[PDB]
Amino acid sequence: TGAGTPSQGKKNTTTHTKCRRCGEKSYHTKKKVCSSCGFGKSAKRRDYEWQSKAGE
Amino acid sequence: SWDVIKHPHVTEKAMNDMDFQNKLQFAVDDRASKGEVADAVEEQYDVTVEQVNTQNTMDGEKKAVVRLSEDDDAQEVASRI
Amino acid sequence: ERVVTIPLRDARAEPNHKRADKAMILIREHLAKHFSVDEDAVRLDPSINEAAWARGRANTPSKIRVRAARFEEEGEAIVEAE
Amino acid sequence: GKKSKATKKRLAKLDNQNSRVPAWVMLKTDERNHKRRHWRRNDTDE
Amino acid sequence: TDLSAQKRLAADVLDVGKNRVWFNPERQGDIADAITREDVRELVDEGAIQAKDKKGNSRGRARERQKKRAKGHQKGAGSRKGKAGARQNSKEDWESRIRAQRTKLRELRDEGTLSSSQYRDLYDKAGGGEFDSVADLERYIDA
RNA sequence: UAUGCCAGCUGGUGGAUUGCUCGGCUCAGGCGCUGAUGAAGGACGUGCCAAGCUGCGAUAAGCCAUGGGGAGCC
RNA sequence: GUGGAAGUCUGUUAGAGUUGGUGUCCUACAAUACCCUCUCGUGAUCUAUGUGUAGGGGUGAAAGGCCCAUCGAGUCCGGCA
RNA sequence: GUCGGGUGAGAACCCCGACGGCCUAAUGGAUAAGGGUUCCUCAGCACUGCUGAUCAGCUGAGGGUUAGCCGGUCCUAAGUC
RNA sequence: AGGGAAACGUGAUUCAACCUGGGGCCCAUGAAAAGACGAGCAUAGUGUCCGUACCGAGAACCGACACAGGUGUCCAUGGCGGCGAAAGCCAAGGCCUGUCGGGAGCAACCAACGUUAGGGAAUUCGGCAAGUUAGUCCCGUACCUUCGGAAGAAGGGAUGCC
RNA sequence: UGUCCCAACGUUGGGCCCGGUGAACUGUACAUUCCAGUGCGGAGUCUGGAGACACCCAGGGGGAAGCGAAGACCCUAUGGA
Ligand SMILES: [Cl-]
Ligand SMILES: [Cl-]
Ligand SMILES: [Mg+2]
Ligand SMILES: [Mg+2]
Ligand SMILES: [Mg+2]
Ligand SMILES: [Mg+2]
Ligand SMILES: [Mg+2]
Ligand SMILES: [Mg+2]
Ligand SMILES: [Mg+2]
Ligand SMILES: [Mg+2]
Ligand SMILES: [Mg+2]
Ligand SMILES: [Mg+2]
Ligand SMILES: [Mg+2]
Ligand SMILES: [Mg+2]
Ligand SMILES: [Mg+2]
Ligand SMILES: [Mg+2]
Ligand SMILES: [Mg+2]
Ligand SMILES: [Mg+2]
Ligand SMILES: [Mg+2]
Ligand SMILES: [Mg+2]
Ligand SMILES: [Mg+2]
Ligand SMILES: [Mg+2]
Ligand code: NA
Ligand code: NA
Ligand code: NA
Ligand code: NA
Ligand code: NA
Ligand code: NA
Ligand code: NA
Ligand code: NA
Ligand code: NA
Ligand code: NA
Ligand code: NA
Ligand code: NA
Repeated sequence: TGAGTPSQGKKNTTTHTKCRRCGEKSYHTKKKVCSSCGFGKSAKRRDYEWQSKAGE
Repeated sequence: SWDVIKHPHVTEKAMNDMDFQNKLQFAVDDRASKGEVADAVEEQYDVTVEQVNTQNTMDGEKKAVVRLSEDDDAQEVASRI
Repeated sequence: ERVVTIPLRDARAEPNHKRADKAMILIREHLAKHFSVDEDAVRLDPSINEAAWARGRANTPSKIRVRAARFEEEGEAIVEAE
Repeated sequence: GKKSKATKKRLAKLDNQNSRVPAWVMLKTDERNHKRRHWRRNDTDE
Repeated sequence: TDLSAQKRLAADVLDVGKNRVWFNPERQGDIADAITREDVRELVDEGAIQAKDKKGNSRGRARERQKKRAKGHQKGAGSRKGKAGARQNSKEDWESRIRAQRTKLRELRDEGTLSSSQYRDLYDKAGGGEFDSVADLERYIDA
């Protein structure tokens, strides 16, 4: 079976959903953790410095 | 504080229920239970509510189908508004 | 008006699984020519159709006697089985 | 699929947001809905 | 005119497949104006709308064949397709046979013709497949 | 002299150019904490008609007081 | 004779697999497709859903296979001009 | 598919009838996931539809989902917080 | 009661569902908890909350597309056929939307395919491709063998209808 | 047994003509070439001759060292893994 097109057919699972905390569709409903704001893992909001050029 | 009754849901189907089944249809706040819908209705129109059916609509609001006792007449209650 | 025998030997030039259709066309082309009329004015009563489609879309009879009449203000023919 | 009361509310808003700019606004502004979302061509969140 | 909506309606009211509902070709206009189920029933009662009859497969030729076969014909080597044990399940047939034989012996005992010792003997022999059929058994019984 | 070549003329296509700037970029002075009295952020609401933006929060493009302001406004 | 065992046999039952045609296609219907052919088909079977293992780490009846068209070290952004 | 016919400014492909066919573990019936209003009605053709369209899953406006006894809800599984 | 225009049957066979048993297997032992029963009856009151449209696929899902791909369950008892949930034909139900059409005996060429006299693998790396054989019953069956198998060995015969 | 001797005829869909729809690849310029020669030794464009009226349709693909891919082979780099 091709890992391409023919393997695209089984993708009827729901994972990342609208996050109750930040409103982005990144709340992983299996993990109960948001990939965007960290809701469900961190009380503090997710944020890293590599999200921007070092000097900015 | 929010009010239970929002406004009368008037549509062809609502009419048929009022004319043929003695039922009044309302747009009610979605946090309202059938019982709350019942009381509010009786108090607002002075009638006897027999049964209430609810349905959360694809319009973002809750719809309530309220049936009045044979004693009361929906057609008349609705005609005064 | 008259009674005419239409040859459908030329329907074999068309792929066999579609003889009916072609015959049906041949019938219209025949009349139009023999009754000096436009193929647009030629009306074929459904009898004619059911005759051509009798044994399926692939088995059309080699001839067909057809009764036609000619007239009106633009000119036309109406036809049927016999 | 089984949707929840909250979900249903959202899908609902989206459907509404999918109406066209009323004619009167055209006149009142002397003269497009950039948020038009087809159910087949577009994909909603969640 | 477009009577497609009605078609779906007639089919539900007539309680039949859409493909079986017929609309009188001369009353399209009237049928076109039909908008409510009631309007349909009405056109139905006027015979403007009817339901075609559903066919059933004729079992005539089937029955003729069934007779010839029940009488023993059309079952030659050239008419068999499955293996033999396929046409008749050997285990099933032994159950058929052994039960018949066990019933037989059962009667003769109660009947008195057989002492519970002769019976025992024959039963045990049957269970050992000594008798091809009940007929064979009776035959053996008679010395 | 068809098909056609080169240049131009009229019209078009296109949106360069010139002009314009409600936006940026940079420097400089001032100022500088918010949150369980539930913030920041988000969601959903909220208009006569209201899709977006803004505002606002079931008292919902708003309610009150005081000052200013002024014949206009929504 | 009975019995009905088997990583048993035939088998396009369903389902799974993919040998040859080096056919068709090869700006495709398709970033791995179509057809015929072929294998397995009561078992170390096939399958849905849920759930666990994460990047020098997994997973691997081992082919350096696989870990979302990405693998002799995934992807994203940063170090980075 | 064909012959008639209906509607329409306009009809090979929108609708009716007949004739002729196609699908039989599916091209039928009920559904999970997923989609998200695509469902119904009216009004339309600038977009979308491998041609056309009076049709439409398109454009626009309205309307539509009613449960003590179907699901969720409750319980506990691998396992998760 | 209901439903049917009407009649509004009776018996039978085979019997999915459902029920209830017996046997056999394991260096494999085939969940748990809530709940129910155990523990009667009358009358009355209460039974809120969330889901409910539609598609479910060669156009409503995933695959950038109205994509020839991919995508789970139940209907496995509709008829003939036959071993059969097989072929082939046909119902019920669905469809003419695997959605551009018109015309030329319609050439060359190509894709799928049928038939080819005599010869019969001379073709080719190679019988690649195609073809031959074929279902059922009866007879009959070698070397070899781990005695299980080899074996449907091979070979010979039969086969319809009335 | 059409694999072959050695091919023929036929079937269906294309192909061809017409209505409608309507891309892509590719493009320094010029360009009707052919035979020779010459040139960085593999020229439609240089040199010498020959031939050559323009346009269009269909074809099978000889040539444009045809199009497609900053050669995987080989070597080089005080490259990587
Ligand atoms: Cl449900
Ligand atoms: Cl038993
Ligand atoms: Mg991969
Ligand atoms: Mg409800
Ligand atoms: Mg709407
Ligand atoms: Mg046995
Ligand atoms: Mg086996
Ligand atoms: Mg097998
Ligand atoms: Mg799994
Ligand atoms: Mg290796
Ligand atoms: Mg519709
Ligand atoms: Mg319409
Ligand atoms: Mg439903
Ligand atoms: Mg299609
Ligand atoms: Mg020969
Ligand atoms: Mg040789
Ligand atoms: Mg040779
Ligand atoms: Mg072969
Ligand atoms: Mg020269
Ligand atoms: Mg290079
Ligand atoms: Mg190397
Ligand atoms: Mg190294
Ligand atoms: Na409302
Ligand atoms: Na979508
Ligand atoms: Na400050
Ligand atoms: Na607005
Ligand atoms: Na034995
Ligand atoms: Na294959
Ligand atoms: Na790594
Ligand atoms: Na970087
Ligand atoms: Na069409
Ligand atoms: Na049968
Ligand atoms: Na041949
Ligand atoms: Na060439």
